[PDB]
Amino acid sequence: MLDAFAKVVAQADARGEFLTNAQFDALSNLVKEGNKRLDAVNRITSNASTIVANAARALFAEQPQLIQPGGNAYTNRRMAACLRDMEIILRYVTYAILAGDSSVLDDRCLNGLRETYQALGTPGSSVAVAIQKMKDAAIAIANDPNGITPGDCSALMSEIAGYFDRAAAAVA
Amino acid sequence: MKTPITEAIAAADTQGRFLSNTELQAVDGRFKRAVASMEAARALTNNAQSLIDGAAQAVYQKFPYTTTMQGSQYASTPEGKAKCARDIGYYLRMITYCLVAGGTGPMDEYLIAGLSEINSTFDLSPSWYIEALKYIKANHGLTGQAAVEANAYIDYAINALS
Ligand SMILES: *[C@@H](C)[C@H]1/C(=C/c2[nH]c(/C=C3N=C(/C=C4\NC(=O)C(CC)=C4C)C(C)=C\3CCC(=O)O)c(CCC(=O)O)c2C)NC(=O)[C@@H]1C
Ligand SMILES: *[C@H](C)[C@H]1/C(=C/c2[nH]c(/C=C3N=C(/C=C4\NC(=O)C(CC)=C4C)C(C)=C\3CCC(=O)O)c(CCC(=O)O)c2C)NC(=O)[C@@H]1C
Ligand SMILES: *[C@H](C)[C@H]1/C(=C/c2[nH]c(/C=C3N=C(/C=C4\NC(=O)C(CC)=C4C)C(C)=C\3CCC(=O)O)c(CCC(=O)O)c2C)NC(=O)[C@@H]1C
Repeated sequence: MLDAFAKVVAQADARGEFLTNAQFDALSNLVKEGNKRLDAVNRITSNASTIVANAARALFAEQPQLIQPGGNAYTNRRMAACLRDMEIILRYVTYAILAGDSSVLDDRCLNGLRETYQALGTPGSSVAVAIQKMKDAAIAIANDPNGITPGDCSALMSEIAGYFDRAAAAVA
Repeated sequence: MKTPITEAIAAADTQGRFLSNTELQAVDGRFKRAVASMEAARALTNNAQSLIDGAAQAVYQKFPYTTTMQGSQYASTPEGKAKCARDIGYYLRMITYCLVAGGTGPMDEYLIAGLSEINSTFDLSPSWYIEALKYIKANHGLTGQAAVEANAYIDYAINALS
């Protein structure tokens, strides 16, 4: 996989060149903003269970057909599989946040997910709804001004939202 | 690519778990050390040409036969001299990538993998590259932790050739 740093290095190698001052400055900036990134990952991870469970409950309340006999999340086996997926998606999203690059998410999680749900008969559109729910909750927790040194993490929240949307698009 | 960050998430992924404080501290260590690593990377890049030129001559001085011996694997022709300067530049570029990434990943993937096969097939002597790397280490001009960073990756290359 790749993180924000390896990404720049790979692009440079393909061109056979050393990094420019602008590139060094860009990566230097990322390091300067590192604390915020760590806080976001810690905060989302520390509330992973609630984020998944709250989103799941909301999903089933809004889309009751999923939990009616015959529904795709009916039976404990399928419900467990569904909850597992939400946790898995949230897990890879947080990996992407730490890396500052979506590569790990695209490669080890989203790749072929579309096709998987299609073969199983799982409604990807509903999965996307679940992902969107975790996104809103994850960002609310990560960007909670309470209990942390005040500062602006808007760009970071924008980046985080991008990964969630990326996952939502890959399955919807 | 091997970096403290991809390594941290690779560990959590293989364990099928969310990142823990254990991995977060690792990444912070990398973020803090980045200050010295970036300083080293910028310096080596800034002085890349002189380091490459000086390293090439160091090899030719240590191994005079490489400037006169007949054969495409030697630097006894303009093409061979160019191939050599090219290679030395590749090594230096790789060390800067390692410093930028905070790990050996860049060098491991683009240069070390297949290195032994290459040197054997084209009759290139590891000792030549070791001498060039020793020159870079002795003359990069860095001090303090920036020098510690540069030397760690230079020595990693030397070890890969030994
Ligand atoms: C955006 C998410 C919110 C926000 C964040 C914010 N955090 C800091 C600074 C620090 N964050 C940490 C956190 C960690 N360091 C680690 O090594 C680890 C892993 C084990 C974590 C979780 C630390 C130590 C600091 C510095 C000390 C301090 O507490 O101040 C900042 C300041 C900036 C920086 O980049 O260093 C900010 C702005 N602030 C908000 O208002 C959002 C809700
Ligand atoms: C919940 C949001 C929705 C839902 C989900 C649901 N998913 C499955 C089954 C599978 N999910 C995956 C996905 C992954 N496996 C991986 O290893 C990874 C990367 C780490 C991913 C993203 C796979 C492979 C399966 C099939 C294999 C298995 O279940 O072990 C199910 C099970 C369906 C069935 O048994 O027929 C369900 C129910 N279902 C919903 O209704 C929601 C919209
Ligand atoms: C320089 C220290 C000495 C030397 C060098 C010399 N090298 C070659 C040819 C090759 N060098 C490489 C090395 C790399 N290729 C890579 O992709 C990478 C990593 C990014 C490295 C380090 C390779 C693969 C070759 C062979 C293929 C090619 O020509 O590119 C030559 C040419 C040999 C020939 O037979 O034509 C030479 C002369 N020669 C010396 O005398 C120095 C002591």
